Amino acid sequence: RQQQRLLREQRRALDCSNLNLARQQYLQKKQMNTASSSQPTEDYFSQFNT
Amino acid sequence: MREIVHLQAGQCGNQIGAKFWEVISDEHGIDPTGTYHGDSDLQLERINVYYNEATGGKYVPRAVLVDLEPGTMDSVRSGPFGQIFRPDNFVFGQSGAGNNWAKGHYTEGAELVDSVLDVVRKEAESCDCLQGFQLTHSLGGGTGSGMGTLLISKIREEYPDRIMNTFSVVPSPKVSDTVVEPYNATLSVHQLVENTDETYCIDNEALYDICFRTLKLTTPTYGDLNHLVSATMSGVTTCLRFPGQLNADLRKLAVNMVPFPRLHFFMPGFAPLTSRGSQQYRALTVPELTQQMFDAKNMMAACDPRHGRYLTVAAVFRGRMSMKEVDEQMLNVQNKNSSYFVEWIPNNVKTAVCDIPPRGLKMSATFIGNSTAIQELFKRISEQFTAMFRRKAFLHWYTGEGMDEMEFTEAESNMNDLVSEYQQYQD
Ligand SMILES: Nc1nc2c(ncn2[C@@H]2O[C@H](COP(=O)(O)OP(=O)(O)OP(=O)(O)O)[C@@H](O)[C@H]2O)c(=O)[nH]1
Repeated sequence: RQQQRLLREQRRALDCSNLNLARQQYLQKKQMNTASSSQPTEDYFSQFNT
Repeated sequence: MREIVHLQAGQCGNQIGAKFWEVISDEHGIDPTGTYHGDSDLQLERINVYYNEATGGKYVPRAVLVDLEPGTMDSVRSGPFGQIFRPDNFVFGQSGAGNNWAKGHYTEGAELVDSVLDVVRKEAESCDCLQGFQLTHSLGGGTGSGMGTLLISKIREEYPDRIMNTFSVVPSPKVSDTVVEPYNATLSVHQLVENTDETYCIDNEALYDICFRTLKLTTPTYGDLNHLVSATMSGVTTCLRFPGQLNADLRKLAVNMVPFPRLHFFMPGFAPLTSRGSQQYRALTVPELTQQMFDAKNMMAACDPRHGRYLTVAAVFRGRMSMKEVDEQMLNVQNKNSSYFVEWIPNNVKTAVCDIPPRGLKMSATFIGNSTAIQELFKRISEQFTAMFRRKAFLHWYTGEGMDEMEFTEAESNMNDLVSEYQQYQD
């Protein structure tokens, strides 16, 4: 019975870690999301005036 | 390490290289005076592919300037960056052009080829190992074709182991201003196909049409046109100067681009061109990049490859993207028009991804193309040459210079031999 307790203790503890883990890559994928799309600046309009 | 020395020929090329060079200086962030301001480590590192280091942290451009008319040199020297160019690199002649091809090919060149060869070999020995050279000039340019045809012939036996890039502009199909220009183009192209390995085809009419299409600014400057092509030439050269998992070297590209030896003429293609309100009406995504990347309107070189088929296509991508979007976009494009490519070669798409964005946008790209759309160009000049050579108009000058119709015979024949070659492969 003690082993059964230890097994589920491990299972819960691992479940604690992955839920902790699961939150960061959700942040990380958002960091990926807003890092690709681009916008041109006025530095691309001034040179054509010359 | 492998570097490049540039050549600036013809009075257009005099304007070409100027804008071509100042973009690079602004790209790497050097002041007009020449004192580089250390801001980017990578561009600090791979500037030796084109520039040598001179004292005081000034980066001497490794280009040679050649002409005959001092006014052009006095103008370019007086420009915002003329100080960065060497009076050592300003070789010229005491004569006016007459914009005659033969004079710049037989008369005026003879006493100038000696000087220019010394200058370049001085520059050649100044460097360690070269990939090759590139030339800014015009095929319809009266004097630039004069030096170009001569010098490319000489540099062939000099260094037959290097990259002999050529960058020339095709004159306007509707009008050539110069009336002996079709003679000059036919003369030049004969040695060009005999000599060169790479050639870019550029036309101003499309540039005017592009101005009407996306620039929407009524009156541009020819320098702005020079900026457009320099932006393209910058993009193709961003491969070599920049890191990122793209394969940059030209004959890594060239062997991918040419099927058969006499294929040297290639067309450019560029990435987002945007109008006044569309900068904030555009969602910059690789699909709409890819859609715009492959647009008949985005074409600028000669004429629409809608009339022909596509031999080899290569798009180099500059910015922060990934393998899959270009992977799916290519898979998209083949499924759209599978028949418009030749059944001769499948999977004729070659892609490169530069991870170093330009100074102001990230999502960017460039295209170099070999399609079956050049026929109309020299087919046009074929009637031009035959009609004028039908009654030998404006010919006494060349005979006075010492030229004969016999040289014209194989020149057009070699040109015509090329025409049969393009079609018989594709048809
Ligand atoms: N510099 C310059 N050249 C232009 C322009 N528009 C068309 N061109 C043509 O570009 C060609 C190339 O110049 P070069 O090769 O230096 O010409 P060239 O050998 O001196 O003979 P020319 O035709 O009389 O100039 C010229 O022949 C012009 O006809 C322009 O706006 N600026």
